[PDB]
Amino acid sequence: EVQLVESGGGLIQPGGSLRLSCAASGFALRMYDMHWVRQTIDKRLEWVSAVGPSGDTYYADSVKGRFAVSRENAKNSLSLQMNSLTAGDTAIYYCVRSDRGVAGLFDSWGQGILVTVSSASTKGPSVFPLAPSGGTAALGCLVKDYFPEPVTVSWNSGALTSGVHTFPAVLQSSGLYSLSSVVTVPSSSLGTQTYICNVNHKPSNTKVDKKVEPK
Amino acid sequence: DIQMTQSPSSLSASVGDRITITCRASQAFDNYVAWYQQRPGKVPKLLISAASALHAGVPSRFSGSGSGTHFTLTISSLQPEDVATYYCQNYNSAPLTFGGGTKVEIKRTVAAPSVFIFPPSDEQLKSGTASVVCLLNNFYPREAKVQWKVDNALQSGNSQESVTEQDSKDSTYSLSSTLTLSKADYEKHKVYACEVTHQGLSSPVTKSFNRG
Repeated sequence: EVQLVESGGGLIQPGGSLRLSCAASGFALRMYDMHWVRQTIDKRLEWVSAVGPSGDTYYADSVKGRFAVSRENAKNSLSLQMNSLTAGDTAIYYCVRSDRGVAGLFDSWGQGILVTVSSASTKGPSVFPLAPSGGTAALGCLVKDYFPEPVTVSWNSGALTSGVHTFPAVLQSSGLYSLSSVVTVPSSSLGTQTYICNVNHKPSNTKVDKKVEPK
Repeated sequence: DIQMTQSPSSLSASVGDRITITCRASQAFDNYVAWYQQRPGKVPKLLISAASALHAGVPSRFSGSGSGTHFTLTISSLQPEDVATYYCQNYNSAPLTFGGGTKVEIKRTVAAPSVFIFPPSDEQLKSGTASVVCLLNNFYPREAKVQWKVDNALQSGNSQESVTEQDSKDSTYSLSSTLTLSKADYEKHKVYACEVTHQGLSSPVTKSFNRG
């Protein structure tokens, strides 16, 4: 069926350039208007741009003059040239198919790709234990000062899932992200059962496995 | 069609209840209103178009009505899989804009949080910083007051909170509050305390430690 697959995102400097690409399958690009829609940090949805099969292009006022959208019908692919970027362009960008016959009706959405615009360099996280101290005990890992998103956190390489809570990242005033991951366990398992949080930060090629010991 | 606004920003209801989301338009546009559903961590999906036309795979408990500038989305038997953010959008008009979204949550019985506090690790102290973490686990409703006290002094501007999405099993939330100080500042004080006020707590719960 309809699959839209975005590529070409990542982290870029303000004033910089990125090219998003979208490979479409399950339908012919020629028959549909294709759009770009983004979800910014406030989780608001925002229409960005559109292109018709003949190559006619349209832009939201917030990106007009800075972005360039194009398509190649024969390759069933679409692209978004993003230039003169600002931190406000930071968002998840979706390649989207509009319903044929209707303008702006977004019936098929891609998987979305993260674009971050900042002057901050990539940076791996420091990973610190949140050490447990009566039936139920809590323990965790603090994953601090990394950039950009995302990180993945697992416990015991995915073997431990129950009672795990991984918090959404928060942006610190330093402009770097931080989050914690915690798990609830029987306090009687402390000292005998091993707990390790596995942290992977692909953008910085940082991989940390931290053992969290009691006290 | 120039501006879409939704009400409310968030709403709660029990499984089986009926809810109504409202989308206000600043100007009319021949009732070309679409509704999208975005489940947590997932991609938006088109639910309804032409204000009232249900799309593929959406249950008949979903309905939309309204005209002119007043538009509404109704779920007649709220289910856990309906927990999501719903967006209205004007289409077949310009500019294409979305409402700010309405977050739908399942309402359950009140549940007090279990509270845990974590001192900074020795490893972090070596780096020159100290984070103190206060964890509120498995509570409902989401609203909670978390206040940091350091040697009985109310703390402001040096903590951040983060809240999980509603748990798919028990419909509860968990919350972290993280107090960040310099190493020197951390070693300057003794008693660190997270005080938690919540609907399920008759009196506030304070979790504390002494540095050392």
